[PDB]
Amino acid sequence: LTRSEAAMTVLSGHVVVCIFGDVSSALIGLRNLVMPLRASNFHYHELKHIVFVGSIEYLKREWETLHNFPKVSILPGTPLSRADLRAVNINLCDMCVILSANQNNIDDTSLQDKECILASLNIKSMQFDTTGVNIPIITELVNDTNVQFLDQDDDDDPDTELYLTQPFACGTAFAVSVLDSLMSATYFNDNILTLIRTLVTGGATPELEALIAEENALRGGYSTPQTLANRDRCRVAQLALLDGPFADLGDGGCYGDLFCKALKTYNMLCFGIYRLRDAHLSTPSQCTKRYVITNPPYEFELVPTDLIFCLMQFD
Amino acid sequence: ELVNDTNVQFLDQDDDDDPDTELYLTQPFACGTAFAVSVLDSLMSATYFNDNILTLIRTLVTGGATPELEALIAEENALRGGYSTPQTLANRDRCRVAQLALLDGPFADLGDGGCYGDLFCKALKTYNMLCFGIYRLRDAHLSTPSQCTKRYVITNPPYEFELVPTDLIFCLMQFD
Amino acid sequence: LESVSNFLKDFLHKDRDDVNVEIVFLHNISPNLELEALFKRHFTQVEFYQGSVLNPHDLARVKIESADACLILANKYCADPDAEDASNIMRVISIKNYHPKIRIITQMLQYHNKAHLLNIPSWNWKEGDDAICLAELKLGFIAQSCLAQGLSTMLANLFSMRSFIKIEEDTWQKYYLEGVSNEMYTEYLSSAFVGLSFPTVCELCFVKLKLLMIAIESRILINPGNHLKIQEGTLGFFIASDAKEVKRAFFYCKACSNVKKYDSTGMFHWCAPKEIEKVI
Ligand SMILES: [Ca+2]
Ligand SMILES: [Ca+2]
Ligand SMILES: [Ca+2]
Repeated sequence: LTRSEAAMTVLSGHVVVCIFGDVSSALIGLRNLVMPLRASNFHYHELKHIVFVGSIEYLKREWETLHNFPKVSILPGTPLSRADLRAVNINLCDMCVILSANQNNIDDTSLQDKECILASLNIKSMQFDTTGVNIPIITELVNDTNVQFLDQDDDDDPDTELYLTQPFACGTAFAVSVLDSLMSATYFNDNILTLIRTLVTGGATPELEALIAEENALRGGYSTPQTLANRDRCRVAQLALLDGPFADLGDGGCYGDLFCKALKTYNMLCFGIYRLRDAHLSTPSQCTKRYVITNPPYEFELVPTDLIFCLMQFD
Repeated sequence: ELVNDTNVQFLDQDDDDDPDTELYLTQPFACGTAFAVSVLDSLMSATYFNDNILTLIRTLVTGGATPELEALIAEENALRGGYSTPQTLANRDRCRVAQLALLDGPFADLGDGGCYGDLFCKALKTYNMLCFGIYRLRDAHLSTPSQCTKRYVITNPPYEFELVPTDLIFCLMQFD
Repeated sequence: LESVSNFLKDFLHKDRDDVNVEIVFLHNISPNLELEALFKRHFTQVEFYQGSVLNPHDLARVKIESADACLILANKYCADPDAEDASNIMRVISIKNYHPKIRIITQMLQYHNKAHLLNIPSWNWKEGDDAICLAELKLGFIAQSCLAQGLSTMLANLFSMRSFIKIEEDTWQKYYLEGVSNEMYTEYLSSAFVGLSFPTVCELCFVKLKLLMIAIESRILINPGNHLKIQEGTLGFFIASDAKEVKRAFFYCKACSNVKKYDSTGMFHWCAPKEIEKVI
């Protein structure tokens, strides 16, 4: 697409993937971003559109790994130019993902994450006929100490482990180093890596590994009753507690009761909440940032503004 | 433009050279034929002691770009053209910098050995000219004639300062 | 040595002031060789601390929360100007992330990168944060010299702090050094000047109290026309030998259409975008 075509192509609820990259840079492996977003678990109307923003010289030499997926588009451009991000309706997306291929070509601890930090600040600082600070962004960081530059309403100290920092606790920063402990976790229990792969990849099983190993591309096939039976598995979802079936209990009520009724009536198995950073404070606040609570105890208190992490069946 | 300011010594051959000399003293710099980024080093200090200086210099030097232009270029990275309006035209009415030859009709009457202060005062009242220096031939004070056409810069001469007919005037002049 | 020497000899200039400031450098690489000699020459008001401005403990070590301002110097001779500017913006966000209220002055190598600097939420030029873009100012001084040759050297001499060197011989250097002796200064206009037109106060200040006035704060106006008159509380821009001489600008009473021709603002001429083959 060119910027005019994108501006007239009304995009909403989509995913924008900002890629810093170059003709000679190392290949990111974008199939793995697209496949979980293209599981048969979603109805075709439910699939989020994906827009890559970046160098076409980079994207060309990856396209053949993902050209068999629906609702994908490319804008030749830069994540640092306001015009591109306005053309792809950055204020209406469900997620903006910021990635860099240029992680290994220079090593100075500063020079590794410059572009991603500038891009996140560029998006945050925009104005729309709202300011951009409310846009959902996730940034990959090469060096986890640089996390301190992503937020300015937080407390920074380089001795702090990444998992304690605000943008990580909110799920707006991610770094490959948090997978280091997956080695140890997998040694002590081989089932963990199995569960995480099926939960995260879209559910790929050894038959898919074999088919891709033989053919290196995802081969399409005609549908059958067994082909359709494989769609009947759970997908992960976030539910707003202000919705009709649960606002009756998101009023100061009980997480255990919410779990029990959602499980019996819909098989929902909600496994955590996403809680506004200031919602425990007595004063109002303009901060829309949320942080993650995993497996709250039965007696835990439900504020009406909370979001519920849950697993929900196919239909 | 010179990358290394010591190399200034090679630009002219009718001058005196010594590498210990600060660039601002040398003939091709004093004449305004050489420029080096190092002369902007002291703009750091000058801006610390007085934040208004950088504002004035940017409006005097850039053509007058204001924060609205910075915003428009920041958003669009290209200068977007627009259709004209009375307000659009009002923005044209600002001063431009100019050099005036003192041999011209309105001022040759006073460029004969006359007074810079008197020139300033009449040009200011009659044309709003605010002339802020002169560009003086390098040999014009000497008794002998010379073939040298090179000129050097005098900033803010005192009121009593003497005007040779061959001088050029730095000035600020209104739109029309 | 090549970046700080021209700065120090102007910051610590003989004619500057009775009160000293600065004294704090920090850099990740130690001051080897001749640079340390330059520090020795100024030891009573210059101190170097090894450290990196990306580390908040080093910002604490140099007491950033107490500093009047922070100055960021650029590698003018680097192989990748956008890398340098991104690096210096990283330094700016490090400093502002550590402390909202410190004033920052920074060198920028390329013009477009200045936009990034405006994204930082705790940066505001209304409070004196600003960026000196070297490409912008270099090519601008050259451009104005295409209109009036010599103007680049005039403007460059109006910033650098210089005394009046006296010369006894009649050579061109005598008159030149006289002109070099002044700088651009600013002061609030005395109430005696309020309510009357700008050319008249230029004439008054020049004739009676020997100050050349270029511009006034009607946000920032160079040489405004005879229709415009002085408001109370206005700031004037003066060219003068020394700052103390400008104070009598204040201490004074009666002492003795269908087509696009322009950019969207009307500030610059404009035309439709030509293919390069049309202009070669
Ligand atoms: Ca921070
Ligand atoms: Ca020479
Ligand atoms: Ca000077």
